[PDB]
This record gives sequence, structure tokens and C-alpha cells, in this order.
Amino acid sequence: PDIKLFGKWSTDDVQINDISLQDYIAVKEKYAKYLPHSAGRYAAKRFRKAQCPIVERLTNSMMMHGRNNGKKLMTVRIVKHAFEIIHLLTGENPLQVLVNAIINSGPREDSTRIGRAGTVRRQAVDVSPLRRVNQAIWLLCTGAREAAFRNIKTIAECLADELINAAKGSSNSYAIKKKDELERVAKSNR
Amino acid sequence: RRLIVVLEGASLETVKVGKTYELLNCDKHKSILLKNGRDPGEARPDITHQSLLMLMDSPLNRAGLLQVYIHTQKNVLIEVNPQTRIPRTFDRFCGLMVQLLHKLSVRAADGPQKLLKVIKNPVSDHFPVGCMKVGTSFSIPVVSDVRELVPSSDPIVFVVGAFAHGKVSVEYTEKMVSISNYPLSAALTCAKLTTAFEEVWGVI
Amino acid sequence: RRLIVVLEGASLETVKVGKTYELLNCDKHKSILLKNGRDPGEARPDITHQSLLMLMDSPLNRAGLLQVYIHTQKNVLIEVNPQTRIPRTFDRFCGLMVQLLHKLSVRAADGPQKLLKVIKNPVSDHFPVGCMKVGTSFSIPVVSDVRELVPSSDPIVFVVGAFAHGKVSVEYTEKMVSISNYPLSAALTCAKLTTAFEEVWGVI
Amino acid sequence: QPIKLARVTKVLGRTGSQGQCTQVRVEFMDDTSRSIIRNVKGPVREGDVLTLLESEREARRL
Amino acid sequence: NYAVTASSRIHIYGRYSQEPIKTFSRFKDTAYCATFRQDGRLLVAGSEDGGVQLFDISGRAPLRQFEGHTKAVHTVDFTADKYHVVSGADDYTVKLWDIPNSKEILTFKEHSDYVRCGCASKLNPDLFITGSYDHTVKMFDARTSESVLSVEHGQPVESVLLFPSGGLLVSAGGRYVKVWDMLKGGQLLVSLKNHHKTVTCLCLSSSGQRLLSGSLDRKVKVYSTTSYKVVHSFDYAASILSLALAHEDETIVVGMTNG
Amino acid sequence: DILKLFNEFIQLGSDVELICRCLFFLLRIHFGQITSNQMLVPVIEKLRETTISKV
RNA sequence: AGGAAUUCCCAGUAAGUGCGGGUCAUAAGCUUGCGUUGAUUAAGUCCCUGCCCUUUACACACCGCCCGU
Ligand SMILES: Nc1ncnc2c1ncn2[C@@H]1O[C@H](CSCC[C@H](N)C(=O)O)[C@@H](O)[C@H]1O
Ligand SMILES: Nc1ncnc2c1ncn2[C@@H]1O[C@H](CSCC[C@H](N)C(=O)O)[C@@H](O)[C@H]1O
Ligand SMILES: [Mg+2]
Ligand SMILES: [Mg+2]
Repeated sequence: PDIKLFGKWSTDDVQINDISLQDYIAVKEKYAKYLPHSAGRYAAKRFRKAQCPIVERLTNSMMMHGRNNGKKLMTVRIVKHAFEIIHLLTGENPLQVLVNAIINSGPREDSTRIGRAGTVRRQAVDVSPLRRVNQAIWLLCTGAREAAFRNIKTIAECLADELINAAKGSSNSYAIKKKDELERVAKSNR
Repeated sequence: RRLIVVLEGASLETVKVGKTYELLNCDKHKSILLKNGRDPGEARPDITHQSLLMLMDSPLNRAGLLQVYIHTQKNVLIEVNPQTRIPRTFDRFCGLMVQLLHKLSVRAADGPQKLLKVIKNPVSDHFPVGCMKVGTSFSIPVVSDVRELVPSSDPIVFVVGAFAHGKVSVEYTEKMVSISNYPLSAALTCAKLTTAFEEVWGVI
Repeated sequence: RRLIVVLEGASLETVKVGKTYELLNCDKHKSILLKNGRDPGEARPDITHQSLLMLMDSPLNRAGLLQVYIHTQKNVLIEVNPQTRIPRTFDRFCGLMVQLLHKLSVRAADGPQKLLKVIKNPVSDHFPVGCMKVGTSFSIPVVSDVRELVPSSDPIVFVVGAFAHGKVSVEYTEKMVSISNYPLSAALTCAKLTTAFEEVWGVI
Repeated sequence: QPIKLARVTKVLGRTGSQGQCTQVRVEFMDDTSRSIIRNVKGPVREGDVLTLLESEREARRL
Repeated sequence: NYAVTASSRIHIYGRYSQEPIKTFSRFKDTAYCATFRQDGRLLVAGSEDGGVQLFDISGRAPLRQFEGHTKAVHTVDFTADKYHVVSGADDYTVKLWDIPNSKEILTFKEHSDYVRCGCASKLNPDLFITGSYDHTVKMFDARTSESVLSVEHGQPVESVLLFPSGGLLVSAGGRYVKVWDMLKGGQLLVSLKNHHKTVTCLCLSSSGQRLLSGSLDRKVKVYSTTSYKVVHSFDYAASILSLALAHEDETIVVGMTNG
Repeated sequence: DILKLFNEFIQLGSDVELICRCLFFLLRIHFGQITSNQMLVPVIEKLRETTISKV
């Protein structure tokens, strides 16, 4: 049999173009699930959350942002509606769009901090792939949450637009601006 | 596109003499400043007062492309609504700042919306993401033309110090520039800064 | 070449309350101001205060290319030395003007050179030969490019109103110009005029 | 300068002085048989792949 | 289901169902040219402001807004691929927009009057035909920055339609309905007049042979394309502004001058 | 430079156990990079003759 | 929608929601049970702020004297 997310989105055609992030994005045949709700224990051990499917990680990270915590079914429906809107607008697999958005949103180097009472000094350092994935998901969720606030637009459309812009690589998205500014600060501080 | 101006190191604080509370001024409160050994001549709200007159009467704010932030020496962040007029004369300006620093907000007498409000530090959280952030200092050897630094369609942040002595040094600026070969006042720096932005952005 | 700016209608005068002499301030002397039915709000020395500061602190006045003349509402004509330093605080500024009017003179504390002293009316006699006079007001419907009005090597006189409300109207001005389509302050007009004349005469 | 990929061979320890980043030894994916010491921020283990936009800088230098 | 646009309201009606099953009412003054996509999930709209609005058939607020036009817009349509739109307004210009990118792809300015009837080809993307009151119908098409073919009509053009097979373009102006062939450019095959007022709308049946023409004189004529002769007539109480046909010829919907 | 200085240490015979322990560690960790550089070809030839002879 | 300062927190944990009891002390706009939903980050250093100890079981291997009054 074939396993499709929500019964309509296939996972076989999804491919990852970044070699570093292949081992930390779980979308392939072993990690294919019908729903982003498994009731697993992925925070029990270090590095175990890299085995969690990325759709479930996006659902979990979308619960902490701007909501009463613990409402997971609502977040699942929001993700489903966002995927439907993405497919309607673009016409390609929303899983590929999410993977491309996460790949593009991840910073490659950050600035480690040396701070005293007077001033702070800087040093550019590298970023591990797990932190890249975590920070990309956090930036996407924060951008969607801030776009949806105080606007006549439900969170699903803002989230869909955020993934579309991030996967396209356009500068209209919050995550791309955050990534560009962080890498620019790290570049100036070498 | 907008201009963000941050007044860093403002000397704004409230003290009590007799039964009255009033803003700390160098000459008016000379006796109490020497008490406890505080350095005289450091309480200068006038620099903050004079600079806001230059900024908010500039046509750039009149066109709606300017936002002003004040970060005082006591680490209190104040946001300024562009719809506000500053008090032009000094004594009532002390009355406003005493009103603001105590009640944490000042409502419009003519409107429901707030005009002055104390907000959460740091100021870097309130800037639009992707904006350029520039510090200003006379000590920079190279004089940079303001017209060249203006972005075409992006917001930008410029930091001007509100002190007679010292250099601007904050965490979030990535370059420090000089725009003249001479030491200028804080009010003149804002007036010279805002005028170049208008003609680039077509505000005449 | 030299730029001469004349501040007309300045509200500078000395009044008697009790046994001491004070400069006429609307905020401070509201009690006597309401008596005799003289209009509150007209007495506005603060307009003069910040205007002289940026004119004094402009780079051209360092270069020796600025002269400032003061013509008050009381028909008192005042010249300034380029070396003069106007106090940044309003209260310390009020002491000198009170000392100015009564003694008719202000000498340097470190030398006999003359800083501030009242001269004879009219000011047009003191003007250099071969000089054109220009008045500045918002009311002119056609805005003039301030960079276009500069003479290459000739002295030029601008008249800026240091009053509260009204229009510039003096006999010796030859033509009237507007520099912006927004109602500006007497202060920011002074900053704009010095900024424009700064680039033409090559001082940066 | 082209973007480089490196593989982590040995995790040395946490710097302490420079925040709390980790000093690691990395070898380039090219067949040049090169190996350098890098500072990495975030949780890292052996076998991870790092993306270096600049590959000339050394973590420990005078 | 069918979308009826009227005044500032676009109503979605089902089969039977006297009351509308859905309503879009957040139009500032009026709405123009509600059209469905080939998948029946998104609909394009127009307004007197000039912004082109994409709507979801299950939502309440537009998904994408296009602000390029300066005056009223009256014709909007999709392309062969379901992800670009072509719009034409009263500012004498016609614009091609991209849906995911949310920006205008291309602009054409070759018309001298109000542009208020656009059509696209299901067979070939970027091949579309536009109509205006300047008596001319220009075919902005291929991948080029100028019109490849133009057609002259003797009266202002109310409606234009494309026959999917054979490259036949039918245009309505005044009483006249003219058929033009694309095998040889600008070839008027048959010009017909069977109405005594202006021909408002022109529709094609499910079968290629039948062609329906509604006009302003409370009469609708059904023709065979093979002979180009009238084969049936319909009489109504008021003037036919809109004519619409369902799958096969199951349902006929006619919208009048009145409500 | 260290390989040149290590060769000078072994020939004198001073603290050979300490230097050889240091010398063998660098060769293993930089084995691939050393092999590529042709400039190091003379260096180990002096090292190879010296080390086994002294030990 | 709550500044400056400041407190607390690592897995069924933070947070939300309901339903009971008043049990020989305490508890009434409060106290204590029980169930429901359920997250982000971290699994390592002594850099700051501190704390606890030391500097007299002879396999192999390793190592080879704390200082002062
Ligand atoms: N020539 C100049 N160019 C840009 N900014 C200037 C300037 N002269 C003074 N300023 C700004 O005006 C403020 C107060 S004037 C005090 C000058 C101070 N000593 C200094 O380091 O520049 C300072 O914060 C400074 O940033
Ligand atoms: N846009 C402008 N151009 C030139 N001078 C101006 C100006 N705006 C104000 N001024 C000058 O500044 C002085 C004070 S402003 C006084 C108020 C008056 N409605 C006005 O806007 O002009 C006046 O004397 C006027 O001459
Ligand atoms: Mg709160
Ligand atoms: Mg409870």
C-alpha cells in the first residue's frame, strides 16, 4: 500500500536538495504517516526529535505560538487547511513546499556572544543542522503568527503564504529577512 | 519605507523638592545635585527636548514617514506617536515628561488613541525586520554623505545620542558614520538627517 | 561673500516684578500678562533662543560666512559677534538678554572684545553695498529652490520672522520666497537656509 | 568563494571562554584529505555535516 | 452550481435552491465578471476600483488582490494553465497576472476605448482574445510584446467567444454577429443578423454544433454552426443580459435587465 | 616547521621518547594532507632515516 | 493586555479546562483531591556567582615532591 498524508499528499516524490539536512528531516518512506498526530515521546532523549516527522514537528511548534497551549486538533486542522490552500494556489505538493521553505529558512552561521555590563562583542560560529531545522521552523511559525495578528485573515492563509514565500526564496517573508540579517551580522563580525 | 530615529542616553528622570515632583534640571536643581555627589551638568533634558522639536516639525513626519524612539539613561523606553505635538516651551515639557514617567502613558486630549507610552526593552524588538541600523558619531574619521545612505524602499534606523559628552555605543548598530567634519548639536543632527531623506523620497 | 540673516519681530523685553528684573515670559509672567489686557501667548523669546543656537552652531558660522541681526518688536536692533556662544539652557540665556538691554553692551568675560551691543535703526544702513534682500514666508504659492537663490560671490540678506503669528513685511526687502509647502517653524527655516548655503560655498 | 561541506570526525569539547559553543574537528568532503578545527553552535554529534560559506578561517589562531 | 453577479453582490446558487447558497458582499460599490476556474475551487472577480480579486468558493475574504489597474475593471479570466489570470479594465489596458507570485507578469496598451470583454483559450496557454468599445478585437497571444492579429467590427463589441476546435472566433456587435477564421487571418466567414436590437451575449452549447445568442430584445436564437442558420428561438419576458448553459444542455439560466 | 625541528631533536638524542610520541601522533592525524604535499617529501626522508636509527 | 526591577521552571513537565470532598490540625471570595488536553528549548562547561572536598588496595599501563608566616 501507499501512505499519503491526509489521504491525498504523497511522500515518494518528495526529495531533499540539501545533503546536510537529509538526516534531520523525516519525510521519507519510514516516517510517512497518515496524520501529524502520533502521541509519541520524542523529547525523552537527546537527538531523538530528529526522528519525529516534520509535519508533526510543525504542528507541535504551531501550538506554542499565540494560542492556549494543549489544543492540538485545532493545529492539525490549521495545517490541513494551509496545505489545501498551498495546493490550490501553487499546484504542487505542499510537502515539497514545506521542505524547500525549511531548507531556505535555516541560517548557516550565527554569532556567539561575549557580553559584559558595558558592551557586547561578537564571534561568528557555525550552526548544527538540528538547530538549523529548529530555528527555521520557529521563524516560519513566528512569521505566520505575527502576520495573522490584528488582521482580517485566518491563520491558515498567512501560514500558507509564509511557506510559499519561503520556498520561493522571496524577501517578502519574515523568515528570509531574519536569516539574511543574522548571516549579515555574522559576516560583519568575522 | 520609513525613518526610525532612536534618542539614546536621554537625561530624563524625576526628583522631588518640597511637596512637588518635577523633572531633573541642572540649573534649577543645583543644590540637590551637589548633594549625594551627583555630577552637575548631566541633567540636560533640553537636548532631548530640542531634538524632538526638529524631528516632529520636519515635513518628513508631516508626510508620515518618521517614527521616534527615546531610550533614557535609566533604561526606560518611550515610543512617540507621530500624531503628537511636543510642547514647545520648556516648563510644560517638564510637565508632560513627569506626567508620562509616572503614569506610563499619556492619552490624547482631542483623541481616544494614546500619544506617549513606555514600552518593553530592548528597542531592537520593535524595529521592522530587515531594516538597516546606523549609528552616528563625530569621532568617525570618514565623513559620509547622508543622501548616499538612504534606502530606496526599505526602512532604516538611525541612532543619535542625547548627551553633551560621550560616544554612541549600543548592541544593535552595525556601522557608525560621521556626516560632517565638525561637532554638531543633537537637534541639528536630526534636522540635517531628516532633510536629506525628504528630497530622496520626493518630500518637498 | 557672506550670508546675513535678520530675525524681525523678536519678542525680547524686560519687565519689573517685585524688585528684580526678568525677561518677559508667557509661562512665568502669566499673572501680570493677564493684567492690562495684553494678549497672552505673544511673548515668545523661545523662538529666538533655539534659532540663534543652530545659526551659531552651523558650520558656516565657524567658517565666518554668517551674520545674524536681531530686530525686536520693540524696534530694538541687536548685532551678534560670530564668536558669541549662546547658552543652551533657556534660563541662562534669559540672564544675558536682561543684562543686554539695560547696559546696552555685552563684553567677553576674558577680553574687551565686543560680543553683543544694540546699534542704531534702521539695519539697512549697516548692510554691505551690492547686496540683495529676500524675505521668507510660507504664504508664497510658488516654492523656490534655495540652492538656486545663492549668489556666487555676493553678500545676501534673508529676513526670518522670530514672532508668534503674522507675516513678514519690511520696506527694504526686494523679493519674497517660500522654501516649503508645509508650515515650518522659524527654527527649521534657519537650519534649512544654512544647510543649502553650506554646499554651494564649498564648506563641508 | 564557493560554499563548502565538511564532516565532523571528533568532538573535542565546549569552549567555555567563547560562549558555550563546541570545538569540533571537521574534514572536507573533497578528496583533498584536509582537516581543520571549527566552532559550532547548537547540539552536534559525530557524523554531522556542516555548511561553511567560508572555509579559510581557523578556530584557534594567533 | 452557478455564480450570478449583480450590483455589489456575487451570489452562488445551486440547482433549484431559490435562496443563494453563498454570498460575497464585501465589494465597495459593485462587482464585475464572476468566473469559475476549470477545477471549480477558485473564482475571479472585478470591481469599479480596479483591483482583481481571487476568491475561494468556501471562504469569506479574497485570497489575492491585484492593484495594478487605475479605473474600473470589467473582464477577468483564467488561462489554459490554472495559475495565471488575464484582466482588462477601463484604463485602456490589459494585464496578465501570476497567482502564486502575486505580481503582474505583463501589460498591453493597444486600445482606444473601454475594454470590457476578454476570453482565453483552453487549448493553448497565453493565447487570449480581448474586446472593447473601440470597434476592434485584438488577439494578444503567443510569447510576444505586441498583438499578432487584429479584427475590425462595425459596432462596439459586446461579446466574443472561442470555438475550441478549428480556431473560429465569434464576435457580437450591435445586431451583427460575425464569425472569423484563424486558418487564414482575419477571414469573415459568416455575418448574421436575426435580432432587432443589440446582441448582448453569445454562448456555446456542450455540443459544438449548437450556438446560442442572447440579445436585448427578449429573444434568444439557437443556430447550427455547420449551416450558420437559425434552428430555434426562445422568447422571454425581459431583455437577456446573461445566458448560461450547464453540462450537456441540462439547465438554461438567463439574467435580465431587471433583478 | 615542527617536523624539521623534530628531526633536529632526534639527532641530538635528547628526550627521544617524548618527541617520538608527539611525532607519531601528528603523522596519523594529518596522514592524508601530508601525502598530497610534495614539499614534505625531503622532510620525512631525513625523518625516516633518523628515527629508526636512533630508536 | 500592564514599565524599571525581580521571582520561578526540564516530561505527562509549563499552560488551559471541568468535576468532587470539607475528612478530631489548617482551610470560606478560600484549602485539598480526581480526571481531560498537552507543548518550545536543553542532556554540557566552570567563563561570572557560589558550594563541597583534597595536595602523602604498588596487576599492566601511566605518573614522579604544593608554597609561605
Ligand atoms: N558631525 C557629526 N556627524 C554625525 N553625528 C554627530 C556629529 N556631531 C555630533 N553628532 C552626534 O550628536 C550627538 C551629541 S553631540 C556630542 C558629540 C560627541 N562627542 C560625539 O562623539 O560625536 C552625538 O551622539 C553624536 O552622535
Ligand atoms: N515654508 C516656509 N518657507 C519660508 N519661510 C517659512 C515657511 N514656513 C514658515 N516660514 C517662516 O517662519 C516664520 C514663523 S512660522 C509662522 C506661521 C505662518 N503661518 C507660517 O507658516 O509662515 C514666519 O515668519 C515665516 O516667514
Ligand atoms: Mg502579561
Ligand atoms: Mg482547575
